[PDB]
Amino acid sequence: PNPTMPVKGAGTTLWVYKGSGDPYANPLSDVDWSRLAKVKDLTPGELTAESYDDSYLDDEDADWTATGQGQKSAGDTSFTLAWMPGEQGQQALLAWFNEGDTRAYKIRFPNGTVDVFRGWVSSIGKAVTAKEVITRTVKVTNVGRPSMAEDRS
Amino acid sequence: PNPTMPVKGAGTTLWVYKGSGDPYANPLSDVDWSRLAKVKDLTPGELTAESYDDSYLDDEDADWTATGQGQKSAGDTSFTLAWMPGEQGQQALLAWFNEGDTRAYKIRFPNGTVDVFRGWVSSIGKAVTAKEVITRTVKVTNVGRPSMAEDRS
Amino acid sequence: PNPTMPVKGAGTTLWVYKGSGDPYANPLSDVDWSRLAKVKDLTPGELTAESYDDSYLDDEDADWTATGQGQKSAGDTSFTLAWMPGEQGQQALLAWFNEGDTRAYKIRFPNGTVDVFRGWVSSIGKAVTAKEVITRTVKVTNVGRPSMAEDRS
Amino acid sequence: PNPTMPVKGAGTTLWVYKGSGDPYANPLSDVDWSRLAKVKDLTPGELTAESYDDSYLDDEDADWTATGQGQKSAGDTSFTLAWMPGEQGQQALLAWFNEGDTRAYKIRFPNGTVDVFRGWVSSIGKAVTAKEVITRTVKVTNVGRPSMAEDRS
Amino acid sequence: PNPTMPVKGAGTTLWVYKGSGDPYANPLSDVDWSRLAKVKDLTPGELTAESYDDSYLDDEDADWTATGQGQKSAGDTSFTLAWMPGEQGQQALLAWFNEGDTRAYKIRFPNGTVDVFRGWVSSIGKAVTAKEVITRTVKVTNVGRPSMAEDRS
Amino acid sequence: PNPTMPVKGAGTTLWVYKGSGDPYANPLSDVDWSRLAKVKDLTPGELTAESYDDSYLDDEDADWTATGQGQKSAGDTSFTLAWMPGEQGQQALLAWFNEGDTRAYKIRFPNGTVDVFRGWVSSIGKAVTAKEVITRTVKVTNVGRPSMAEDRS
Amino acid sequence: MKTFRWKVKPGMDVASVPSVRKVRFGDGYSQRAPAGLNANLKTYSVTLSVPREEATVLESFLEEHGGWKSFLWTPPYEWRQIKVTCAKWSSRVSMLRVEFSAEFEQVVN
Amino acid sequence: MKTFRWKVKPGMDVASVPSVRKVRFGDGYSQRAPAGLNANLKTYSVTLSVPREEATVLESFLEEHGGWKSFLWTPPYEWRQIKVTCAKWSSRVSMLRVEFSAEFEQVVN
Amino acid sequence: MKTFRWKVKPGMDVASVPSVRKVRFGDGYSQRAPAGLNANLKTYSVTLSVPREEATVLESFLEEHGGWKSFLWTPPYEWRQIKVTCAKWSSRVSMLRVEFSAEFEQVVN
Amino acid sequence: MKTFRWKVKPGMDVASVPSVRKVRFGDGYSQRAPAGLNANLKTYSVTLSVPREEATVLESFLEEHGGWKSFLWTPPYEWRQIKVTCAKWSSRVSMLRVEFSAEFEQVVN
Amino acid sequence: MKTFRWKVKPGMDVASVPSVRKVRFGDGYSQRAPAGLNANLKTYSVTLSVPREEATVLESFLEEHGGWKSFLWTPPYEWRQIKVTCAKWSSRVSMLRVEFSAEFEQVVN
Amino acid sequence: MKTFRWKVKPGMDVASVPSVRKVRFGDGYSQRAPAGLNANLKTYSVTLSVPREEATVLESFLEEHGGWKSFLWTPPYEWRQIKVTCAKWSSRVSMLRVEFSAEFEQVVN
Repeated sequence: PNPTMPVKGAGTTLWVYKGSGDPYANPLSDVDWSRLAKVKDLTPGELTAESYDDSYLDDEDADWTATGQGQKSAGDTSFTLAWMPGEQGQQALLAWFNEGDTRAYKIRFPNGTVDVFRGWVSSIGKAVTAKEVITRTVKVTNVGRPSMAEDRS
Repeated sequence: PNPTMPVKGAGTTLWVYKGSGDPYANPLSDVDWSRLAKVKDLTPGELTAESYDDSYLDDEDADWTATGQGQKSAGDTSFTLAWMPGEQGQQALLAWFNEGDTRAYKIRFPNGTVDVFRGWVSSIGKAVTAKEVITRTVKVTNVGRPSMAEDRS
Repeated sequence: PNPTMPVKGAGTTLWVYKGSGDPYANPLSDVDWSRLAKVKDLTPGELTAESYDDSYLDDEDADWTATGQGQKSAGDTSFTLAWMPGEQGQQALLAWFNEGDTRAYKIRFPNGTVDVFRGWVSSIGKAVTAKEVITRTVKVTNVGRPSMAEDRS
Repeated sequence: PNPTMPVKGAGTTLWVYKGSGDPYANPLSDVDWSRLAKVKDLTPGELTAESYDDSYLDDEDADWTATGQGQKSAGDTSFTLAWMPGEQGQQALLAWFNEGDTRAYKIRFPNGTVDVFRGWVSSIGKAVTAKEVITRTVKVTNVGRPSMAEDRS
Repeated sequence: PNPTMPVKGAGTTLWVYKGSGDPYANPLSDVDWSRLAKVKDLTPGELTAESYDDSYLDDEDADWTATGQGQKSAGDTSFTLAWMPGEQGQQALLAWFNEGDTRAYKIRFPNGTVDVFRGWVSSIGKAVTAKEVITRTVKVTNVGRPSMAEDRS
Repeated sequence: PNPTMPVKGAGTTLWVYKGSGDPYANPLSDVDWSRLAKVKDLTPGELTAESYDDSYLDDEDADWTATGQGQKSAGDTSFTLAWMPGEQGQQALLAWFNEGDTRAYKIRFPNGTVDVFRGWVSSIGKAVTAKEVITRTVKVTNVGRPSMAEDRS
Repeated sequence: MKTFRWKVKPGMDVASVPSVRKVRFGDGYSQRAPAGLNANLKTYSVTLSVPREEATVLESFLEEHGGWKSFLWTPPYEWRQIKVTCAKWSSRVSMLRVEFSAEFEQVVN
Repeated sequence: MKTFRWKVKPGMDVASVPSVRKVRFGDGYSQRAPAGLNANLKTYSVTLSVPREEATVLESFLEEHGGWKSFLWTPPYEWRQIKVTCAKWSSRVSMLRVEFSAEFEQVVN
Repeated sequence: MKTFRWKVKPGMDVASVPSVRKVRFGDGYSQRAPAGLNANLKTYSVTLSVPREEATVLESFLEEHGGWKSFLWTPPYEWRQIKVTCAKWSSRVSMLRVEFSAEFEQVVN
Repeated sequence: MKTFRWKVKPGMDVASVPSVRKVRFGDGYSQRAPAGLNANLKTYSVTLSVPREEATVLESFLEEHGGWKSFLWTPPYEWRQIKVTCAKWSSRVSMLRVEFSAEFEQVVN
Repeated sequence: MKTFRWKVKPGMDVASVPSVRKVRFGDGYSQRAPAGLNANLKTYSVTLSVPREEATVLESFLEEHGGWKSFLWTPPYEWRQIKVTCAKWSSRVSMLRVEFSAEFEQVVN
Repeated sequence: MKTFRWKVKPGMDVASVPSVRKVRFGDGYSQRAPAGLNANLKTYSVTLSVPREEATVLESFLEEHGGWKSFLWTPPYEWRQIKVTCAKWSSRVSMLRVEFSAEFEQVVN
């Protein structure tokens, strides 16, 4: 577990907060965090930002256009996991979807770093095939400001 | 039949309600449910939702955007089953299409749970191939509130 | 020839009505029906319908959207057949295209069932290749009400 | 040379009219017709038509839509022939492009039938490859009424 | 070097005019022409033309639409060549780009024919790969009237 | 190290300026330049320009369109480097993203020349795979006038 | 009285403005009462699409009546025969079809 | 009085403008006071869609009231029964359904 | 009188409005009658495009007549020769073609 | 006096039209001078989005004041508390949310 | 008299409204006759695009004449030199180019 | 006098209309003369965007002058200092930046 060296993705886990307090403070403790098990694929959201135009008439170098950073935004998070409706985690997931609310979900990595977001559930799907496990596909739209793993170092 | 463990897709059956009463109450009984036979493919609809804007001026953190869940909606259900015009199920399907109506249809899984929806028929197509069986392609548009498998546990 | 059993597509034929009367009545008789021969591929049209919105303010369950069936419509029928300008059928096809008119065309299946539509010709094309038979591609836009095989059963 | 039997595309030749008179009358004579040489590809235009709406309120069957044929139109004819600027045909082709003009061109088939169109030149391109012959890609947009092979029989 | 026979593309070269006068007159002399060396791929622009409409009410044959050639235009020329920043040609290319100007560039073919255009530089890019030569990609937007090889024959 | 001869892409390094002064003056010194480590991919932005219409009525040659260069602009620069949150470079990268700011970044090549740009960060993303290294995908949008390799020669 | 046998196209617009006598000063007490017996007379906005050849017959039918004479017509909206008058109509001639726009006003006489 | 039973599509516009007496003095000072004893009255603007067969019933209902009689209706905005009068209305007749647009003003009478 | 030779591009708008004398009585009854002895006169609105070289001929032809002289023209709408007069016109000069827009009133003179 | 606690949404428009006295005949010499002390009073065009349940409270707050009474509000544009009056407001009811549009005019008294 | 040497952009609009005397009461007999010798005077709506540096020269040329003085200009429409006056012009400044819009009116004097 | 410092975004509109005294005689002849001794005065229309924190400074600067005092400013159009006055202005407050709209009339005073 060396943060300063490349690591493989195997061992990543997904967690859901089910407590009261501030998830951003001490997210390294699993107390008051549930877990979604048997995740097949995970695609974390990409943080983006839009642009405002900053070109004026009074400036001299008008040949080349210029711009500047606008209001940032965090993208959507999608993951596919095995369909086990009898498990507590997926029932909590459906309750999360039905009662539209923003709840914090944590991502843990093989090295000792975690990633915390806040978002509501935007999509739930299913895929049925004769020779494969039934899969539950979920997409979560993040809201607010994330807590990247680089903050705590 | 363990709901808490992953299952394979083989064995899924499709049913159409042909009675009077509440489809959502006791959908585990096959009485008053017809059966569509020999389904080659099945694509359940994906539950989605739209996003309203939750950004104000009076707040302090203006760097990152905010939003929230809006009015949810159920998706479109598609399946392809073999063309058997002499069977009762497909005659019921054509009567369902021609008479604009919304009726409940059940999806049964290898594990002991079912999925119940409600929607009208939006499309019917056919596929003719020289060396393959003629198939009937049906698209059903869901209306209202679904009754997922997680509700009854 | 068992309508209640799956069938392969081999043996499908295409016919064009060239008489006076009601094609929908007794379409099982080939009298007053011409034939288009040597068809390479056949893609029957898909019957569709558009959706209106049925959500109100007075209802209680405002979380999920609702809708309903609108005006149905029949899609386009496309087939590709070998190019023989000397045959009567293709000359009748060209006369059909030039004189914009709605004429009934019948599709016959290996099992004892037929499908009758009505439409004008919307496209005629050709493909020339050095080592393949010259092909004539036709697309017909259906108009009105079709007569599917499930009606007569 | 049997029109009533399928033929292979090999042997198709392209001709350009360079005379005075009626192109459509006796197009089976090669007098006053030039020839483009060594055509690699040939894609004849597809005759099409637009649809006007034929739905009224006074009719009884409002469940299904209705329509009808409108203005027909001939498509675009494109071919790729080898690059030979010293030949008379390609010089005539460039003069055809530079001078905005509509001229008739004949497509001859292995069976004893010809196809005559009328259109101007809409595009001219070139392709240079290290190990392949330089090709001249030409696109022609038809104007007016074509004269297919089924007319003369 | 026979213009009247097909030729392979190998041997094509690219030249840039660096003198004062009329490039279109005697373009077969390399005096006052620089050269861009080690070209990997070359895609000469395609000459195009737009269409107006020529259908009136007073004419009789209203079934088929008609049109006519509009204002011609020459497309964009793109080529990819090896990145050699120390060479004079690529420095001339960047001076061409920064000082937005229209300059004539000549294409020479294995047969004794040349193609002369006029255009400004519209794009300059780069592609870096670990196991391949660094490549400089250029796109030039032609302006005015070209001088095709068919003119001088 | 021959600028006049083609070179292979292996050995390219990426640097970020962290000093006070003029980045464009003497960019061949590594003092006050940080180094982002283990870059898997790199896609430099493509310099482009927009076209204004130079067509008038008074001119004689109206057959062909005319245009000219307008405002130039530098593109977006994309790279993907191995995920190492403990390294100084990636912490600087996240600080660069979070604080809306335009900073100069240098691209060094196997031959003795450099490329210098100036822009803000427009996107940050992550990719997690079971059997591959976690990577950090960054997109930087250039602002102003770039300083290519051709300038200092 | 001649009859109108042509067929209208989707989108026919029925505008009704009942005639009423109301007196109200400022925001005060308000009184309302009908103006007469046949207070509500609807005006139908119709659109017709007919080929090039058939345009002359429709144009002659509308021109012969003028704005004064009234003909019988049964609207698709309520299916009850009424007497209407067409005071203005506009044609938009195309290559193969002609599109008509007109306003039919219900009349008592 | 009869009650309005049919339902309203989303997009209802509620416009409420009070009436006041304003006097503007020299340097931005002013006098403001309500015009009348009674509270202001809103003007709900509604749109609704009904099938072809049920359009005649609603049209007859709005017709018998004219523009002078008031009927009870419970707006979804506040869910309290009020008295409204429809002075004018229009309908667009499609192939399957008819869409009504009307303005229900509120009256205390 | 000279004849108009050039052809008209599709989209011609034929607007006809008759002139009537209306009196509106109490209970919806009324009096209607034509205003003049002669039949109404249409107002064809046309659009036509000609090459740059031929634009001068059409402009001179419309200029010589001013806004007071009338010329014969056979509209495609009914295919019968009539007398029309063009009070005003406009043109938009492109690179290759000039597009005229004018309104041909019909006069019996 | 009451205070406004709801939060406005992006797009608030602040219009300023200072009151000034100017005399100018034709193009001649022009003289300008202020009209009074509180010459510049801004009107704020706000837009508010609230759920279905909380629309009643905001509507009641805007209604009980009428056009006359004034309340305290701290605009997000300059962050200085001022006294405004809401003379007119309009609501657009949706399935889950209600959208308010109003104009707040600053006042001295 | 100075001349205009700049080149106009595609889309010139030439508007011609001949001056005529017409008398017509109601729908009766109509009489028309020209008002004078130079009845038809066209106004050319031109559009010019010039770089930043050359905007000052064109602006000065249009400013020194004012609305009164007349200059010679050879329109691309008919290629005959005429005397025109520019009474109004608006400039839309961009980053590298300036776009002019003006109306030139033909005059006799 | 204070000088305007903030910069203007592309799209500035410069509108100049001179004042003339025109008389139109019989056959197209006329009399034209300038109305006044002084040259005409342009009216620049500008649009500029500044961050939220700097918006207060610009708003206070424009409010200080009211609509009667003039400030020096050098338009990008011609690069010569002139005297301008802003009679009215508006601003649209977004999340991060405020965008102003104003028209700077040119005054010789």
